[PDB]
Amino acid sequence: PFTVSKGEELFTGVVPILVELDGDVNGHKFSVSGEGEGDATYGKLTLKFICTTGKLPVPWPTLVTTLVQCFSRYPDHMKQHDFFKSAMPEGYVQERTIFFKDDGNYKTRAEVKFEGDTLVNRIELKGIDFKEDGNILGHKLEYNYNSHNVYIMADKQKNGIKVNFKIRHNIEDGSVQLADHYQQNTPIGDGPVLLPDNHYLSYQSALSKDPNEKRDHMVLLEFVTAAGITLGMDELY
Repeated sequence: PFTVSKGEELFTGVVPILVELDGDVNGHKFSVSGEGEGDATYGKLTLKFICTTGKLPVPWPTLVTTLVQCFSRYPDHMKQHDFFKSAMPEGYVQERTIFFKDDGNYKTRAEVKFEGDTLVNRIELKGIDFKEDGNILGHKLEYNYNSHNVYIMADKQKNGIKVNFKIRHNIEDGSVQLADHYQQNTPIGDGPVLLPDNHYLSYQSALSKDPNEKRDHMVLLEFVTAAGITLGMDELY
């Protein structure tokens, strides 16, 4: 240290990403691997995910939030509020509980850190109390995704952040499956991190398929921008 790059300096170009998830939902075990790249300058993520154990036992859209918030575009005036990059390269742990309304829940733990040049997201997911004939195990969700805001606040006692948001998944009959997300992030290292003022991230996501791919898979294009803090002191405009 004598470490060439630290914090936000690691994200000035395109960074390769590797995602590994091991899952168990109501005793259906599965694994997912993902590869792609992130460009934090534009808040852009491009990834392809493959279920390596056969058919995915839950709908792909239910895994989007779980499957690297480091790649969010933070405006210059908000750079001091970017907890995610400030925790790099040593990384952070992200913990979630995701409540599917009138159905089961996911509990997840992810370690996000660099291994050399590659940003790695290693996840374990446990799902319980799902209805075998409900929207999730019954595969009744559309293969699509809506835009959402994700709300971030500092948790000074844990030297981390707390995050909450609700996802609305479209059901094939025109209705909505809600998924309430509760999230906390904690740094792995003992170094200083940036603890943000209240703000949010705005997500857009597009799901597609690789026409040449026979394995069960999802192609994801996603844009993420921080917002909710304005540039005043004096009124610039």
